[PDB]
Amino acid sequence: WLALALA
Amino acid sequence: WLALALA
Amino acid sequence: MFERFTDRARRVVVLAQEEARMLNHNYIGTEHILLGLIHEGEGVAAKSLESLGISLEGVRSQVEEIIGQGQQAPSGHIPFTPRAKKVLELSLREALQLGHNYIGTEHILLGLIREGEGVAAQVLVKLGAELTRVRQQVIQLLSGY
Amino acid sequence: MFERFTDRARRVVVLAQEEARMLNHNYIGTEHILLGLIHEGEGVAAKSLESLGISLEGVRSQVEEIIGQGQQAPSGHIPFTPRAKKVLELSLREALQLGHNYIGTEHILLGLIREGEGVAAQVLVKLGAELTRVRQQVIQLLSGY
Repeated sequence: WLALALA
Repeated sequence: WLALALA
Repeated sequence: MFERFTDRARRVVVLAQEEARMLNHNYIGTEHILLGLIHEGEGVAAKSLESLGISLEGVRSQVEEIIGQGQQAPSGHIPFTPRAKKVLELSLREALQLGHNYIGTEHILLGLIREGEGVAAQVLVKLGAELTRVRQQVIQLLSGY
Repeated sequence: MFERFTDRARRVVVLAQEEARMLNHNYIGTEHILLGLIHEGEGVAAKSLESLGISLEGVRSQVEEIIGQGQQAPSGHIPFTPRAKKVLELSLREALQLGHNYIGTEHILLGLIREGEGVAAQVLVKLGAELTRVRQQVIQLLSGY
């Protein structure tokens, strides 16, 4: 959270 | 921020 | 905040990343989230999409018109567009306003509609659906199971 | 929260990931942050480490004793250990308590010492340094430029 994948 | 790289 | 996401909501997210990969995009956009919502299956928004007359291959191809595959496959994670970022924000925000504290696939679809300004919404309207259409429809769905 | 990090603080972070890669670890630990602090160079904590008699190759080898290279190189990003997670938390927390709003390399070194329970601290004490040693020393440094 919140830039890519589950980040 | 805060699991890996610069996330 | 991704910990709130249901098993299948997260599965949508992982799937969106695979869709953007194998169609060779350097970003995950509102479209790719729609794609992952579909590709999910067993959960809410996927059945919701087969109901309001929206399928996978139509969205795939529509993206391959307005976007088209990329010359070079990307590897590693694929960043969200600010559109997709807002969709996920608003999916949270929908979820909270309907009272829940989890975030399921249906709540990502609602956030997607809330944004309504980007490719996901362009593709949707091009296929045969509407924003408050699918919104009130998926709200009726949360009322109908 | 990584946006607060200075150019060189972030460079430390990227470097820590490369260190954990080429020494074939599946996690970034307090050690690898020390490694990146060193490998940074032009900034504060690196000169601070060459002063209190701590070098790169010593830490590399010490890790190759207590850790040793991994059979298989990992690719993609490499997750932090909860130790490294706390170090970064506390680097923030140090930074704020010394008044600054950025987070530079020196503030990561201070957070590292604050944690003091993990491999970074074991390695340090094994090489010839102490926790409040380097703390008060780097505090004197922020007093001496």
